[PDB]
Amino acid sequence: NLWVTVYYGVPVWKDAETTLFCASDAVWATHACVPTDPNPQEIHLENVTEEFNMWKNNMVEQMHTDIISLWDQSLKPCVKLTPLCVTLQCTNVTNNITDDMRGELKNCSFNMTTELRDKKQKVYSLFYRLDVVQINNKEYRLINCNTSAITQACPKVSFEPIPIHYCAPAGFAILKCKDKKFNGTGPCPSVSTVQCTHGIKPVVSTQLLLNGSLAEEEVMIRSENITNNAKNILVQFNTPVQINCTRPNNNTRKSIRIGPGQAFYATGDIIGDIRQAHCNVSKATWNETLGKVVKQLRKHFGNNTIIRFANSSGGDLEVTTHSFNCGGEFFYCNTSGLFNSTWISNNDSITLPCRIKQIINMWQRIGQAMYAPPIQGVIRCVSNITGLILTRDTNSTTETFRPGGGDMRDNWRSELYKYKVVKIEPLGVAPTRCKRRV
Amino acid sequence: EYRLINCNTSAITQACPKVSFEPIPIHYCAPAGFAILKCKDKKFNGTGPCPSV
Amino acid sequence: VFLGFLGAAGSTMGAASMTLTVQARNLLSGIVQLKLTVWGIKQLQARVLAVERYLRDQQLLGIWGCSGKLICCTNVPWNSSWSNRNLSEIWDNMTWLQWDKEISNYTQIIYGLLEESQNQQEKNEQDLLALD
Amino acid sequence: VFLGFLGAAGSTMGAASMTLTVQARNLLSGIVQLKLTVWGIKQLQARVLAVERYLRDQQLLGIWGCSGKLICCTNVPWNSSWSNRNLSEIWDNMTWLQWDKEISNYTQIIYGLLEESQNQQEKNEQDLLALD
Amino acid sequence: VFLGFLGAAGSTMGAASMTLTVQARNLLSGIVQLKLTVWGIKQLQARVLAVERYLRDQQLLGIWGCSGKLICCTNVPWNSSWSNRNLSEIWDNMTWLQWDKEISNYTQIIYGLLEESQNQQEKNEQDLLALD
Ligand SMILES: *[C@@H]1O[C@H](CO)[C@@H](O[C@@H]2O[C@H](CO)[C@@H](O[C@@H]3O[C@H](CO)[C@@H](O)[C@H](O)[C@@H]3O)[C@H](O)[C@H]2NC(C)=O)[C@H](O)[C@H]1NC(C)=O
Ligand SMILES: *[C@@H]1O[C@H](CO)[C@@H](O[C@@H]2O[C@H](CO)[C@@H](O[C@@H]3O[C@H](CO)[C@@H](O)[C@H](O)[C@@H]3O)[C@H](O)[C@H]2NC(C)=O)[C@H](O)[C@H]1NC(C)=O
Ligand SMILES: *[C@@H]1O[C@H](CO)[C@@H](O[C@@H]2O[C@H](CO)[C@@H](O[C@@H]3O[C@H](CO)[C@@H](O)[C@H](O)[C@@H]3O)[C@H](O)[C@H]2NC(C)=O)[C@H](O)[C@H]1NC(C)=O
Ligand SMILES: *[C@@H]1O[C@H](CO)[C@@H](O[C@@H]2O[C@H](CO)[C@@H](O[C@@H]3O[C@H](CO)[C@@H](O)[C@H](O)[C@@H]3O)[C@H](O)[C@H]2NC(C)=O)[C@H](O)[C@H]1NC(C)=O
Ligand SMILES: *[C@@H]1O[C@H](CO)[C@@H](O[C@@H]2O[C@H](CO)[C@@H](O[C@@H]3O[C@H](CO)[C@@H](O)[C@H](O)[C@@H]3O)[C@H](O)[C@H]2NC(C)=O)[C@H](O)[C@H]1NC(C)=O
Ligand SMILES: *[C@@H]1O[C@H](CO)[C@@H](O[C@@H]2O[C@H](CO)[C@@H](O[C@@H]3O[C@H](CO)[C@@H](O)[C@H](O)[C@@H]3O)[C@H](O)[C@H]2NC(C)=O)[C@H](O)[C@H]1NC(C)=O
Ligand SMILES: *[C@@H]1O[C@H](CO)[C@@H](O[C@@H]2O[C@H](CO)[C@@H](O[C@@H]3O[C@H](CO)[C@@H](O)[C@H](O)[C@@H]3O)[C@H](O)[C@H]2NC(C)=O)[C@H](O)[C@H]1NC(C)=O
Ligand SMILES: *[C@@H]1O[C@H](CO)[C@@H](O[C@@H]2O[C@H](CO)[C@@H](O)[C@H](O)[C@H]2NC(C)=O)[C@H](O)[C@H]1NC(C)=O
Ligand SMILES: *[C@@H]1O[C@H](CO)[C@@H](O[C@@H]2O[C@H](CO)[C@@H](O)[C@H](O)[C@H]2NC(C)=O)[C@H](O)[C@H]1NC(C)=O
Ligand SMILES: *[C@@H]1O[C@H](CO)[C@@H](O[C@@H]2O[C@H](CO)[C@@H](O)[C@H](O)[C@H]2NC(C)=O)[C@H](O)[C@H]1NC(C)=O
Ligand SMILES: *[C@@H]1O[C@H](CO)[C@@H](O[C@@H]2O[C@H](CO)[C@@H](O)[C@H](O)[C@H]2NC(C)=O)[C@H](O)[C@H]1NC(C)=O
Ligand SMILES: *[C@@H]1O[C@H](CO)[C@@H](O[C@@H]2O[C@H](CO)[C@@H](O)[C@H](O)[C@H]2NC(C)=O)[C@H](O)[C@H]1NC(C)=O
Ligand SMILES: *[C@@H]1O[C@H](CO)[C@@H](O[C@@H]2O[C@H](CO)[C@@H](O)[C@H](O)[C@H]2NC(C)=O)[C@H](O)[C@H]1NC(C)=O
Ligand SMILES: *[C@@H]1O[C@H](CO)[C@@H](O[C@@H]2O[C@H](CO)[C@@H](O)[C@H](O)[C@H]2NC(C)=O)[C@H](O)[C@H]1NC(C)=O
Ligand SMILES: *[C@@H]1O[C@H](CO)[C@@H](O[C@@H]2O[C@H](CO)[C@@H](O)[C@H](O)[C@H]2NC(C)=O)[C@H](O)[C@H]1NC(C)=O
Ligand SMILES: *[C@@H]1O[C@H](CO)[C@@H](O[C@@H]2O[C@H](CO)[C@@H](O)[C@H](O)[C@H]2NC(C)=O)[C@H](O)[C@H]1NC(C)=O
Ligand SMILES: *[C@@H]1O[C@H](CO)[C@@H](O)[C@H](O)[C@H]1NC(C)=O
Ligand SMILES: *[C@@H]1O[C@H](CO)[C@@H](O)[C@H](O)[C@H]1NC(C)=O
Ligand SMILES: *[C@@H]1O[C@H](CO)[C@@H](O)[C@H](O)[C@H]1NC(C)=O
Ligand SMILES: *[C@@H]1O[C@H](CO)[C@@H](O)[C@H](O)[C@H]1NC(C)=O
Ligand SMILES: *[C@@H]1O[C@H](CO)[C@@H](O)[C@H](O)[C@H]1NC(C)=O
Ligand SMILES: *[C@@H]1O[C@H](CO)[C@@H](O)[C@H](O)[C@H]1NC(C)=O
Ligand SMILES: *[C@@H]1O[C@H](CO)[C@@H](O)[C@H](O)[C@H]1NC(C)=O
Repeated sequence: NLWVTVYYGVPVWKDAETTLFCASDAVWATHACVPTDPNPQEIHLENVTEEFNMWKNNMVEQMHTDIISLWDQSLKPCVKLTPLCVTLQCTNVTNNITDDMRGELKNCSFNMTTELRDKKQKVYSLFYRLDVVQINNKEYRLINCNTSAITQACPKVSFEPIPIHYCAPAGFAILKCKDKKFNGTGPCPSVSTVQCTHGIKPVVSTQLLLNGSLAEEEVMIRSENITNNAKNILVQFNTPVQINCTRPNNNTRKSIRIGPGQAFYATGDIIGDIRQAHCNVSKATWNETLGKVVKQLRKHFGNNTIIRFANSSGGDLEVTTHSFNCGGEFFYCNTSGLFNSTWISNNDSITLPCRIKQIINMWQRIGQAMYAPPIQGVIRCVSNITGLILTRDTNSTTETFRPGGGDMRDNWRSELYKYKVVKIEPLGVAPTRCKRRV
Repeated sequence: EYRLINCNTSAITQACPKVSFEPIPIHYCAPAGFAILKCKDKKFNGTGPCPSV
Repeated sequence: VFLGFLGAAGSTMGAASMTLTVQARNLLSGIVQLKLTVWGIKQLQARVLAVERYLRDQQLLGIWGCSGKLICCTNVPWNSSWSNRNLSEIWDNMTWLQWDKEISNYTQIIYGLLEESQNQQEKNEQDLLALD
Repeated sequence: VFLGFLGAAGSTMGAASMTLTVQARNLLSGIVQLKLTVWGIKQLQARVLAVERYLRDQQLLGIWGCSGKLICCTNVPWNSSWSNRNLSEIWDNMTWLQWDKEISNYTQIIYGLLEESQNQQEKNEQDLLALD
Repeated sequence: VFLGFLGAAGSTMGAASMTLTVQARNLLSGIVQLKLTVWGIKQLQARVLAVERYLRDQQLLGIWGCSGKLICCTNVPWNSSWSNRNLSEIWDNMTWLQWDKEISNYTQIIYGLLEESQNQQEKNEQDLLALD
């Protein structure tokens, strides 16, 4: 007869959420974080299979709110720009006649309170017409002042995305499938496990995904519900698509001592190649990759349907255009130049017009706003487009797709789908032929 | 015309009239597993072996 | 042969029992190594939860007179209603995950007798053997 | 019969010993399950103090060679000065609370020999039995 | 004779072994007893680190089938390459600090066999003695 035998160290686990913590090397917000191991360990697990589900992966939720928390903490100790909310006296800026630049900035002046709380000083600064609005030269207002206060980001702190690793506490395991195929959820024939995750950069962007990871095999299409056009579609590329964006303005920073003590960085003068900031895209590369994407689409909609690509529905600029950070500066680009195509039934280069804003609102959050300091000198950078955030638009053939975003949990999820966290249960029992003596 | 010297560098805060600045003897302790070692050697160069620990 | 953490997870319960310690070590792990700040109380909380997580079950093994754990026998007989399979149908043809899939239904029920029967009776008895 | 947490508190020490485990479990309990905030570091502090509170005495039982606790014997004889009563006057006619009322006077004194005597001598001895 | 915490630190390893418990007690110590504030999370952190510091190694002694610690034997033979000295050259003529000075070189190496060999083999074996 068999008896109850007690076992400990049993290799079993249940899907469970706990509090994850970071790790990264030894700028943005990361210093108070445990350095990574010089030899991150892993182990493929043979005969071990189980389901993943990226759409209920609470790792995303934590990461999201943690990044937000970091953001706020990095701003509290910086200078508040409360006394900037004043009536502005502004005029057009006579760019090289006649007018290709459309101005876009105003030579605003105003009676400003200085360190000598008492006698004020008439000063001036160049502002983008996206930041200011006419009251009622003419009178203008900082747009934020009708919604909330605004804080100047410190000139020392940066916004450069840094690779972050996530680790689980003892008793919890980081599981990672290596299956090159994945529908977004279901069993994985090839499952491994790791100490911690790979370095993920906290890149904030809409519409287009930047500097992410690459997919293997073919282009990956992932969606909570492909047939439901109330949902959206994640597209992961196989090959990095280069994009090179430039701001050809060797401008200065006429910092103004609007104390007491604390200093404000206003916009000095704009000189150099007065052209609109824009992005350069390899056209043939875009066409080629887009085609590869359409192949996938064909595979989930039929071998006799029509695929069209267009821009967004419009509205809030933050959603309408492609937003991203380069070197502290915030760009808004008209991606109509990319998302304008079509496919049937079965250099060259592209220039994307961009705009610059200085007053921005993070993560759709209202109640506060952050002032970007102007960055001195010409700003230009390059990155890898590694995926798309697409939405699905008389429904028997032609379908139209367009870029979206808004919810930045989407961005984190586009990477964390490779991971899941489980809770180990060391204690188990089993029937064994054994009668225990004294 | 004169100016408070601090105003060109930063803001300034008034120390509370109740709080004092009198130095008070503080003792330091280590958590369990750690030991506080103390040489009693009247001689010491600033570093090196102590015959009497 | 050293396999690695959970290296035997994809094997039969008999096979897996070979290397329970390789797992045991990292069940508590250890090491790891402007105030507050994000992570400031998260590494705190997590590292705490690890300790609790561990001891909560370790104490049960303390109560279930074994202590010298990973494996130990009892004087509680196995009730046939708790998944009636043969040893070769169990130990030589089933993983630990597959095992739990079934037996998990009677977890607290089995714990009842483990928490008690023997622990109660093994003692008293001894106290009586100490009479002389 | 399951009585409940401290269910035997109002009985003789002999009777109470029947169900020490029912209490033992909840001596550490476990489970439980804008930053800071009131309670934010209080649940923290309390849950910590529980762990320390437990182990501080558990280690003593570790030192006092038993480990398989709730009950164990020693090789230290009882000094008659420590409340000279008969077994029936003690075990069959006194609660644990009433017991402490008296014996608490010699707590550290008794701990001295428990902390030592046997722990010292049981060993060495064994080391010597291992000679052959 | 009570010496005090680390009172035998300046003696031979043989002599020092007499009073290991006097040290053992304070390895975890216990007791100790506007928000945040300096010290507010430092006493916290420190007291935590003490608990972890302790258990991290205590678990190893749990794995190394002894538990009844301070001293216990194994079934692992000593490799002569690990500082080849005689017992009188070691135990009767060397402090623990001096000992570590040398043997520390093979710490993890020795731990390998302690973590395993016996722990693996002592068991199975027993399981087989339980056949009848
Ligand atoms: C801050 O800049 C504002 C303009 O942005 C200056 O406003 C000027 O303020 C004075 C006092 O309110 C106005 O002067 C008065 O005007 C009336 C009519 O012209 C005249 O009857 C009075 O004798 C007196 O001069 C002035 O018109 C107004 N300017 C405008 C454009 O409205 C203000 O002076 C500036 N402060 C600093 C310190 O420069
Ligand atoms: C933008 O508005 C600012 C005022 O808010 C204008 O500032 C003016 O800038 C010029 C060039 O720096 C200054 O002119 C120079 O002044 C000195 C002394 O008066 C003179 O020696 C030079 O020959 C030259 O004229 C001017 O004084 C300054 N005004 C003030 C109030 O400081 C600037 O012109 C505006 N830009 C646009 C396009 O209108
Ligand atoms: C994917 O999501 C889509 C939409 O979010 C789900 O589509 C829903 O499918 C059901 C079944 O075809 C439709 O229900 C039927 O609707 C008609 C009219 O409302 C009603 O007469 C029937 O009694 C029935 O409820 C539902 O309307 C349709 N929703 C929409 C937006 O078209 C689909 O079920 C989702 N798949 C997954 C696996 O959940
Ligand atoms: C994306 O590109 C499409 C064209 O491919 C742009 O379509 C434009 O969308 C707006 C909003 O639906 C239309 O404006 C409305 O037009 C009516 C009539 O002209 C007018 O009564 C309204 O006051 C309003 O302006 C506009 O006509 C339409 N253009 C065409 C060619 O149909 C859309 O603006 C583009 N989005 C981005 C962000 O540029
Ligand atoms: C992963 O699961 C596979 C089955 O899907 C397990 O395969 C087993 O692997 C071992 C090693 O290759 C085979 O054992 C060898 O078999 C031969 C003939 O029976 C015997 O001569 C050797 O002494 C040895 O036992 C075993 O037959 C093979 N099983 C089958 C179905 O092919 C593997 O063990 C699994 N790994 C885990 C960790 O459980
Ligand atoms: C609470 O204290 C009361 C006394 O104040 C304890 O009463 C005892 O209760 C038990 C159960 O009813 C009685 O035991 C039974 O007695 C009869 C005759 O002696 C015997 O035939 C049965 O086998 C059984 O032992 C006991 O006599 C009674 N004591 C007295 C003084 O009446 C009760 O045990 C206390 N509870 C706690 C948890 O200690
Ligand atoms: C500190 O180190 C000193 C040596 O530097 C150790 O000295 C030893 O002290 C004991 C006690 O005074 C001596 O033991 C006695 O020796 C006599 C003759 O051998 C014997 O008749 C007694 O039964 C007893 O053993 C010992 O000889 C002396 N050693 C020497 C070199 O003089 C002392 O033990 C050290 N303390 C620590 C804690 O290790
Ligand atoms: C600043 O220049 C802009 C053009 O760059 C002028 O814009 C005109 O503004 C009025 C009022 O909104 C409109 O009636 C005109 O149709 C606008 N013109 C165009 C080209 O859109 C504005 O008048 C200029 N201000 C100054 C003082 O001359
Ligand atoms: C706060 O100011 C904003 C502009 O900075 C106002 O926004 C306008 O809101 C109405 C209603 O949604 C729209 O018709 C306008 O097009 C918006 N303007 C822009 C710039 O987007 C808003 O009305 C202001 N609130 C207060 C109470 O006046
Ligand atoms: C763009 O992504 C490509 C991967 O497709 C990256 O390629 C790496 O490029 C460097 C420089 O040539 C090589 O050292 C690496 O070995 C390349 N990787 C592979 C996979 O071939 C490139 O680094 C990416 N750029 C950005 C800015 O991240
Ligand atoms: C769409 O038609 C293509 C052929 O034009 C089909 O292609 C097959 O796809 C599967 C999956 O990749 C392969 O197993 C076959 O070998 C492919 N055939 C050939 C000719 O390459 C695809 O099955 C079609 N889809 C529909 C729904 O019928
Ligand atoms: C959408 O892109 C197409 C090219 O893919 C653009 O097509 C141009 O359309 C105009 C109007 O019919 C013609 O004058 C051009 O010759 C067309 N170009 C070519 C390549 O055929 C169209 O302009 C684009 N729309 C957007 C808003 O940029
Ligand atoms: C801030 O004010 C201080 C005086 O309160 C200025 O200090 C002078 O600095 C120069 C350069 O080091 C020295 O030549 C003077 O002797 C300093 N004065 C004293 C009182 O030490 C400093 O220049 C001021 N900064 C600003 C921007 O004006
Ligand atoms: C094994 O445990 C089962 C419950 O898991 C016990 O089942 C009882 O069996 C008897 C006989 O069929 C019935 O009278 C009871 O109603 C059953 N209980 C329930 C919960 O269904 C069985 O008694 C147990 N065997 C041992 C030896 O205790
Ligand atoms: C029992 O412990 C008591 C102290 O609790 C010891 O009492 C000593 O007894 C002798 C004889 O009466 C006196 O010389 C001492 O002065 C007493 N000590 C004190 C503290 O009063 C007694 O020795 C102990 N018995 C055992 C066997 O050790
Ligand atoms: C004792 O351990 C040493 C290593 O610390 C072992 O050394 C090996 O000895 C043999 C014979 O000289 C050599 O072939 C190996 O290359 C040595 N290893 C190294 C690391 O130098 C020795 O085998 C061990 N003895 C026991 C019984 O295991
Ligand atoms: C993209 O290339 C495809 C063929 O691969 C072609 O059908 C389409 O016209 C191309 N687009 C561009 C802009 O040339
Ligand atoms: C138990 O296994 C034997 C063979 O060893 C088999 O005959 C019997 O069917 C097995 N049990 C079950 C419930 O079938
Ligand atoms: C365990 O029982 C639950 C109902 O209590 C049931 O949902 C599940 O299927 C059961 N598992 C087994 C193996 O029968
Ligand atoms: C011990 O109990 C006996 C009866 O069992 C009694 O004769 C004696 O008085 C008791 N002890 C005390 C101190 O009285
Ligand atoms: C314990 O002794 C203390 C004095 O040390 C005294 O106050 C108390 O009454 C004593 N208890 C006993 C039972 O005598
Ligand atoms: C071991 O000690 C003996 C004396 O007991 C000695 O003869 C021999 O030299 C010692 N070992 C070493 C390595 O010398
Ligand atoms: C231990 O070996 C290290 C090199 O691995 C060396 O630096 C040190 O001297 C060694 N100690 C012994 C006692 O030889």
